[PDB]
Amino acid sequence: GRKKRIPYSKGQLRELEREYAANKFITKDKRRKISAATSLSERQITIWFQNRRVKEKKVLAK
Amino acid sequence: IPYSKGQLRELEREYAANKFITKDKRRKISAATSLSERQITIWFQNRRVKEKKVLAK
DNA sequence: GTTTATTTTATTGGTCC
DNA sequence: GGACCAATAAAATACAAC
Repeated sequence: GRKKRIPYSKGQLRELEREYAANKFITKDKRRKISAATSLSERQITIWFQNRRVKEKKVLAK
Repeated sequence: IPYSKGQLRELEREYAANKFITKDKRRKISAATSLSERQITIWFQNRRVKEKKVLAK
């Protein structure tokens, strides 16, 4: 377990949202572009989209 | 909105029983006090944070 | 100004090709 | 092996009551 969670930067988050608008699913090539461009882990990025996906589903509340 | 004192005592009763809670328990517990498993789940989640804030009671 | 409920990282364990 | 899902926790926030 452990792995104390760390709040991402607004800059990074913005770029994250930016691309998620383009595609809800991410290509193994964009991920490498996105990571380097935001200094994160591909695994982290995949986790973001992995999690971002569930957010949208929750908007079903609307 | 505030949870009942009796309900409260019920919670801490089980919380001393176990910091984390089995789904089997959440049942009895939610029904036992008519709550929401989300709610019961949420209390325990926030409950643990209290314990990390023990400052000589 | 102090004391329930939502949102955000993150791992775990199931699937499906 | 890689992608996806959901269940679940903890840290961080938020917002109401009091």
